[PDB]
Amino acid sequence: SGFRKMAFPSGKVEGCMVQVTCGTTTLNGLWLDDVVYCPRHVICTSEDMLNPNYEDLLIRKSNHNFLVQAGNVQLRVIGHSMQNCVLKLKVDTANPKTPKYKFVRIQPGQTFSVLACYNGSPSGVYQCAMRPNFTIKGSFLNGSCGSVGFNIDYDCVSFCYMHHMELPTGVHAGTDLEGNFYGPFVDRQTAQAAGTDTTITVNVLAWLYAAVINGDRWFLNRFTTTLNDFNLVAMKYNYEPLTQDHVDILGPLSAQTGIAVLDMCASLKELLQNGMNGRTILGSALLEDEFTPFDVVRQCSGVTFQ
Amino acid sequence: SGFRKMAFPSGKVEGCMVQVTCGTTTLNGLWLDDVVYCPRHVICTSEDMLNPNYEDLLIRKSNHNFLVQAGNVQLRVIGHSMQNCVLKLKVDTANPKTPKYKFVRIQPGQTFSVLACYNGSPSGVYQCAMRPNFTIKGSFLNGSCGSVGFNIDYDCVSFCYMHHMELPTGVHAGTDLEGNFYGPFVDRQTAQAAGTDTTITVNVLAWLYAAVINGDRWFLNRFTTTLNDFNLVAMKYNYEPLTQDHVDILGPLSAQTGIAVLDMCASLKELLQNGMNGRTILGSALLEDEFTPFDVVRQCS
Ligand SMILES: [Cl-]
Ligand code: NA
Repeated sequence: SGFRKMAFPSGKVEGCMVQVTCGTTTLNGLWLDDVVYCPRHVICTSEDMLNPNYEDLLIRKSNHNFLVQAGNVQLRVIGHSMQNCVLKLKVDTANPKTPKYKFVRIQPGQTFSVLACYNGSPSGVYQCAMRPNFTIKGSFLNGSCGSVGFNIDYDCVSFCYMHHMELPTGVHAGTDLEGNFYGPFVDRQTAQAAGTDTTITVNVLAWLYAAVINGDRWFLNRFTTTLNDFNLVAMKYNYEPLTQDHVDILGPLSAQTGIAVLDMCASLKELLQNGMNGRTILGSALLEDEFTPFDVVRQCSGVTFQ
Repeated sequence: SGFRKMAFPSGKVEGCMVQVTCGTTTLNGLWLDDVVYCPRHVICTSEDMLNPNYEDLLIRKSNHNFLVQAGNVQLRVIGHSMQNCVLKLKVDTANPKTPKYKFVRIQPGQTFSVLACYNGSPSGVYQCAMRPNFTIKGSFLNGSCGSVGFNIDYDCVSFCYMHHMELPTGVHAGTDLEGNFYGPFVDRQTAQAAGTDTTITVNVLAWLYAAVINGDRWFLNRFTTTLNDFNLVAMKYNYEPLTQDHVDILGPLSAQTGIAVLDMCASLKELLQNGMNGRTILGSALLEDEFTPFDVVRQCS
């Protein structure tokens, strides 16, 4: 029992973190096989930030303009190329600690672990979700650019996020490992702002099922709802629409607990109406939305505490 | 910016986790140098656990009663002994991945990272605190015994917790790596319960400082207080007494933010007395107490 924000063990990613320096700028890179991946804005100087032309900035660089440091070892750069907003530096040494890995682009609502790094050295690990507005609510200080997000289901590291920048509200924007931003954001320091964010409804429902699995039912009620009536209510609280895909995804948790998905929807509607009246759910006084259905199955017992 | 519950990177510990089997019981062990550490209750049957004589059960056991598996490699057990509630299995091979490490017993209110493991395989990492009642609010399923908690200082891992049991309220109890329990608990199937818990005041204050550093200021007020007056309030609300040492430890955050600890205590005093008024602090509707002053400084600075 218990329920925690649970990250993946970070060691497989720790062994891939390096420091990349260009000019006066230092940030983190990801060393897989003989390639180091990092944000292309490492090649920007002070002036360059408003309207950089990365093609023009990059053509002026030689391989030896890139300093890559793996712990105490200088790695020799022997080639470079840009893919979208990621710089790829070919180095003369394949990383002997390279895990089994793949690159995946995720959808809003998906979760992942972040290994926050500074100067190529890992500092801490935490869980994040891709918000509906394509930002993440990270914890990142100056120098964290190039830190990555990942999952490790079944001994393979799926890299899904590389950190590029902070927006004015203090949330974070970045790319997949092919260098394509999540959301409409760009690696320019022109004014940009996260949209109005919303609550990830399918994840709240998953976490309510987690609460039932762990033995608590106080928030259920005798009612049900249609999917459309649920969405009409939930959107008034700035919840994301629940789709039939989401309903299908929740099937296994519904089966394990014996609570129909639309009956859990009725419970959620009532929680939004009533609050918790001084109670908590899995240790929280608010409805939590950064655990996915898959996360709940990963962490919770397959046997409900009835 | 931002503020997250954050664990230490777990790689140095992942390289130390192994599977230990005795009879039909499988759990996790910690492999450092040429010794594997695990809960001594690995040697017990379910019958034994009602009233185990660990001395007698262990003298019955021999090296060949233990199967230690590091990934796919079997480690040969060449000795065995007990230290308090921890079993020590000498193996013929020193762990080449052994980090610089110490065994450190922590105090209530201090935090640590937990590497949750099953069948010797790391599964997840999370952060938690030693509660004032010496339990931890972990997340553990059957097979997690022997999972460890730790902190890192530079390159040195300070191991502070090994997981032994779940209590009836679903919180968890265990030992330091020398086998000494945290809290008034024993490794036998007998009636046991978590005592009434209290909130870790110095950590709540630390988290209020973190909230200020991150731009959450609505709870600040013009008032200050004294230790004596605040501690009468803390007692009322089942908060741990605030000591002068706690005030001193918070000094840095006091200097950085301009809110003296007794100034922030006046905020906390008011939050206890009046509630949050529908507002949140750092995205929480509760007062969070599992961030230490060190944790805040490390993450914010
Ligand atoms: Cl996805
Ligand atoms: Na004040």
